[PDB]
Amino acid sequence: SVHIGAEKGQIADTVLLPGDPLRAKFIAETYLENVECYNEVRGMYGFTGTYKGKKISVQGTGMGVPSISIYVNELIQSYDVQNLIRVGSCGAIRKDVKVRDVILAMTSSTDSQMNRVAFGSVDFAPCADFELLKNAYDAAKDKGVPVTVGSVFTADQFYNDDSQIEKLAKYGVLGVEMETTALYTLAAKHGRKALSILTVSDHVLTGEETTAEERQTTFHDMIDVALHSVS
Amino acid sequence: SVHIGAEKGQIADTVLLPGDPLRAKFIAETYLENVECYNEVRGMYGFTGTYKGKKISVQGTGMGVPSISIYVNELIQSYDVQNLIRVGSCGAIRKDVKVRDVILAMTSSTDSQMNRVAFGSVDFAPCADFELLKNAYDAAKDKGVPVTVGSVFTADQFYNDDSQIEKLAKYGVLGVEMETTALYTLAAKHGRKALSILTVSDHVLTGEETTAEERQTTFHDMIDVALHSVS
Amino acid sequence: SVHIGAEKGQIADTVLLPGDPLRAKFIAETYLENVECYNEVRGMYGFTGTYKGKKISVQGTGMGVPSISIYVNELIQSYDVQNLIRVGSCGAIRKDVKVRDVILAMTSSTDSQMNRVAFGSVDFAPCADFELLKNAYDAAKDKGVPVTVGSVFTADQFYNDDSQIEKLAKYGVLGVEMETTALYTLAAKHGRKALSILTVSDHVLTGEETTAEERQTTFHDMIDVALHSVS
Amino acid sequence: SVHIGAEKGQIADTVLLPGDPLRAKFIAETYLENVECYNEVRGMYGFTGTYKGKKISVQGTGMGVPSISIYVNELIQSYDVQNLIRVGSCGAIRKDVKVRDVILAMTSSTDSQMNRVAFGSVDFAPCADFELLKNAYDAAKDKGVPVTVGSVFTADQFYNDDSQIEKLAKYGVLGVEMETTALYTLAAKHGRKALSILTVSDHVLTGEETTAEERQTTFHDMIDVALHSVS
Amino acid sequence: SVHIGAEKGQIADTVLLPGDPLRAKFIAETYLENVECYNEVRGMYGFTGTYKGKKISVQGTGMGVPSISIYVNELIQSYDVQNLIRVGSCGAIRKDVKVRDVILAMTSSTDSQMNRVAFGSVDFAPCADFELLKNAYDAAKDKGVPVTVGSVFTADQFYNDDSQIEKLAKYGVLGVEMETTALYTLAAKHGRKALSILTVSDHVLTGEETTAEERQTTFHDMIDVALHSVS
Amino acid sequence: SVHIGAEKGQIADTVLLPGDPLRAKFIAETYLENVECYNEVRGMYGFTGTYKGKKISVQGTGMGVPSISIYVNELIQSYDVQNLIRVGSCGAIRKDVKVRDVILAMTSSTDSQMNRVAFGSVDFAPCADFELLKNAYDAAKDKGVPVTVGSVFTADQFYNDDSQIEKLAKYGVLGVEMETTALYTLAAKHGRKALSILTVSDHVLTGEETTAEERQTTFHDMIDVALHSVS
Ligand SMILES: [Cl-]
Ligand SMILES: [Cl-]
Ligand SMILES: [Cl-]
Ligand SMILES: [Cl-]
Ligand SMILES: [Cl-]
Ligand SMILES: [Cl-]
Repeated sequence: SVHIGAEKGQIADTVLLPGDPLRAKFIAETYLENVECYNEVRGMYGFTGTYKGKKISVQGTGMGVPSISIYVNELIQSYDVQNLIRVGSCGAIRKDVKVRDVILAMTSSTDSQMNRVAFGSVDFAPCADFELLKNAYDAAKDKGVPVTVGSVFTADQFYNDDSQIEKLAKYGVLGVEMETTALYTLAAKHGRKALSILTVSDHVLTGEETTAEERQTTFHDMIDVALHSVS
Repeated sequence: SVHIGAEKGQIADTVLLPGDPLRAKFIAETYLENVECYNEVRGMYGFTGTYKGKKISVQGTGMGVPSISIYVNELIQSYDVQNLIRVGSCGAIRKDVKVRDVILAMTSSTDSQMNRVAFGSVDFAPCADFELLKNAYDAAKDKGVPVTVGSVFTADQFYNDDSQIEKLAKYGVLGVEMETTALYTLAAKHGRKALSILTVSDHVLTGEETTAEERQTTFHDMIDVALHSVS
Repeated sequence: SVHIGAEKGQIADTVLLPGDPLRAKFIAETYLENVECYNEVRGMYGFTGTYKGKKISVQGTGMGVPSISIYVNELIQSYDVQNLIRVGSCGAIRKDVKVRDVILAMTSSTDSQMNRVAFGSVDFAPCADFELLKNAYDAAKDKGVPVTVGSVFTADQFYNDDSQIEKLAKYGVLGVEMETTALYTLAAKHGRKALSILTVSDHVLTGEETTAEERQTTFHDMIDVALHSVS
Repeated sequence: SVHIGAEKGQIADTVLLPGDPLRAKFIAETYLENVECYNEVRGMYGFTGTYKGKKISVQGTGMGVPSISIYVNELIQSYDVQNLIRVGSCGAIRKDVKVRDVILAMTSSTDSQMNRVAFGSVDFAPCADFELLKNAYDAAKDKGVPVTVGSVFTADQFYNDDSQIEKLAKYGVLGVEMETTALYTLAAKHGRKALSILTVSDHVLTGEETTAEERQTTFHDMIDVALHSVS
Repeated sequence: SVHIGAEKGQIADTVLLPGDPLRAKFIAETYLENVECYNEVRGMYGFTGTYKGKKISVQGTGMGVPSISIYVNELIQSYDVQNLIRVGSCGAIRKDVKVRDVILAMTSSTDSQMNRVAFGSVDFAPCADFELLKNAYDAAKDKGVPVTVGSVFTADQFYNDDSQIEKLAKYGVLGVEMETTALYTLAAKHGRKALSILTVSDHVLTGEETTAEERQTTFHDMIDVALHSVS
Repeated sequence: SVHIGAEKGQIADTVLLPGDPLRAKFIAETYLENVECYNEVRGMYGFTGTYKGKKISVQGTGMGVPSISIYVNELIQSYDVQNLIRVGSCGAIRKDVKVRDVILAMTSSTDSQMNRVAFGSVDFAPCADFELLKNAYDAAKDKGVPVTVGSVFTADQFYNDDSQIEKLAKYGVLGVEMETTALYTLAAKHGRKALSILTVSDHVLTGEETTAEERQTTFHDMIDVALHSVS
């Protein structure tokens, strides 16, 4: 791994994938036991520890398809990671979706060219691993966390003058985020299992917005679901 | 409704959508009480009857995105249909898919341009309704029906000189059929609930063909599951 | 043929191709002698008989590029069909085009991706067989049927929120239909002769509209031209 | 008219359009009476004279879609030209096309983006005016001129590392030239009448070259036919 | 060279490339000594002479990517040309750009498909040869000619109903011309050095416009810069 | 500024943009006086200090078009930043590029869709500010720093199964990196000045790796040049 300063063996078979390396640090220190930091390259922290006896890693991915693609490719190809669960944030694009709602993404649309590069005329629809998604859905029931299950939009441009969020929302899309298409596509291509669990961090229609700090350290429900679903 | 010769009231709020109008006839006569044929236009038969007291319709769609789009648009827009369940077949493209398997499609890839026409540079990923999908999954598990949940590819060209099925299968796509992208996209755009349940007609990769018992068992299990997907 | 239940030999070298299998039945029973039905698979009727001593088949194609592609590929590749004449309907998109006008299509534009799948950056313009088109034009003069010769648009979406019919009409396009691009492309690729003869069934600008029954059984002029042109 | 230095009135309502302005000069001096040169801008000569009493213009267009688009737009929009007939050459791409053949183009494929710029996801198929084409065909047959009616490919790159001519020829395309898509599209958009008559300059596939008699005979027959295409 | 009637050796290693063959003639006769005309094919004049002891050719290219591509390919591949300097005109699309300003193009955007034909999903950005551009910039200082250095847009459609010049100007693009993308791409692909020096001939926003004659014979500053930069 | 936790005033009008926030820290502490950290959000550190009296900021951008787009948009739109200089690495793709070379990017190609989202059929070529580029070039030459001026490729996929680097290198592209298209496009759209200065991290083609002295010397020379690019 050009971008991960770890030795083979230091990363668990199951990895949680926030975009924010400081959230990775918060998750690891708040939820895991006997935490070791295996990566500090580019400040993109990665940690390994235990949750109720099961080994779990937590790896920052950065923002956007290209950043997450680097980390996910390295985790799969160099570290033999099997289960990859993004624990991210998203902007709500529908009135019925509220700030702090937890979303389980079945699939994601995108304006990244990554799949057109591979398929040309084909629209490739990425797909969550159903087993992971079902386990998350059951974990949410166990933990009393309401979840919304549906699709999201993986944006390349956070500030997009040509945004089609209005049409995407009319087509049922719940929220905008920046990573899921890459995670789902790369995991499937390599026969690994992926899922994106998202917390709504802001509402694109109303302007309601959580702070940087809130995003870093207060989205506890999605971590509860993620960790309970794998253990 | 240009293509459906029904009076208002004659179509139920839940419709099963086989591609073959003769299969529509067979489903209606085999599974429903007090069957009426509400459409003979173009020989694309549609029927309504009751299943355990509940009105259910069965409408042939024909083959391909443009044909199903006609029928689904008219069902949704002219008949206020709420739940739309495709019951059809696909050609399996992955070695791990057996011809005795029943597939619940979470999403579908396509070479249809219908979504590029709408979205341009955006790859739209159509999404099944999770409520219908989860009800189907539970119903399948309750009747010991081997079920796989994943994605399919909606082809425009049954005979395609430029087929990318090898790459699609590598990316995890289970099978090829000709309708799901349209059903899922149109239902979502109109806020209706859709699901595609697919039996395997043949194995495109291995060349394996079905037996009589497989055809009978998978078809019956598909209809059984479909009739337990709503509510 | 997966979709045609006929034995080699049962289909003539010359085939008329309505979209509606019930129109195929009407044509066969109304214009042909010693009619045999060689296909009932999916209710997509195909018939063979004689017109003034010449063997003629009439095969329903269904609606849309994918449906017609299935039938045309099978007719060419499995049944060695040589001359393929679509006898279809279209919606007028120009003021000067009237309901019940007969159109001979020189070529067709499309929003199907079928040719971009094959050619990428190339815009492939399908082309009628000039010999068939000339024979039709001369037949129309013989039978006293006015014809309009020009181009049509092969639509994937009968109900299209993103329709460019206004711009297409400004560019001279006469009408919208759902099959011609596929017929013309597939026939040329296989060295066979194709022509689309269309009757205007409705006017997209005025809203004038023939009934389902009228479409099924009253477009006699186009059949007269078609049959006279091959005999 | 930025690129044509003519006074109103100096250009006829019918114009022949060779690519080479020296061929324009040759056509005008060889076939027309009382010739005047109305344009010398950029050395792209245009001439007007009479053929059997009727005013006819001959305007060099240069090579490629952008160059002919300039001249055709100005002829149509500034000079109210009604009938526009390209008289040029193509490279034959099909074995069955001989270098002694004259081609009347029904339509043209292209790798130009001009129509995607206008239409996006739509493949626009440019269409010759059928009246001009049929007049040309009849004129050709009356003078025993071997004529083929079909489609051509309008190339942007005479030297193309990514040429698809093998596939184009398989799809029935007769030859390659550099102007017809633009002429046909622009004439139709403005409700004017166009046709392209093409001689074969060489055989791209077989490498066959023309002889003196072929060059003379095909050129003369092309001009003769062109001068009998209107009315 | 199919389009250049010269023998190897008759064209210099350094070639100036106006679009107008009459400007080529003006440049050659006005600035060069011992001028020979080596090409008259299609009236697209090409000349060779000396400027202060250095051999220089001046070759008309015609208008548009396809025309210039023909000439540039032949000059490189058949005549071993090393340095290619376009001396053209452009339309200003920004308020701060004035008529008769001389522009040195670093790069060019385009709506030609030529690079998508080669690269598909990749946006290829053509690039001036920095050595030639620096030499021109220093020559302009020596000769007292103000220059503007930036990017231009290579248009296929001089008359474009779908023009994006407003958005291009907002992105910093200086002017619209018809050749640079082809020159820069072809020179780089073949390891040769290219530069486009442009004079603003008209202002697209204000309507100010130089005459055909002014374009042909009065853009002396760009020739001064071009010639001084290579000698 | 969602992603930058700075007060108005804390960011300078000139910002250096390394991808790695730890390199941002290193640059600021090594080269600037009176350094303050103005951002810790997501661990994407940004610092401001003085260089020879002038306020200069150094902001980590992360990897890829979407990540840098976030930071650049916020710097430009919320902090009124005027000069933006990327200081980073690329993988060399041409045999004639040595790992000891420093590259000033005139433009960049990409497989990002960001500009097709904006422009559709237009290929937008991003362009460095020539004033900054020429200042950098002169500064490089004054310190005897081997500099190459040319284009780079902005990749979305560091690990790309469908890489076109062989063809890009043939077209003259020097190296591959992950940010420049976004920096150049966004700066130009907002009328700000940008440049990318790139060291070579490794040779993608030859496999050559850097030595300690090369890494140190190229990094120091890059920062030195950057700090002499404005004014
Ligand atoms: Cl967006
Ligand atoms: Cl396929
Ligand atoms: Cl439409
Ligand atoms: Cl070509
Ligand atoms: Cl334009
Ligand atoms: Cl790449």
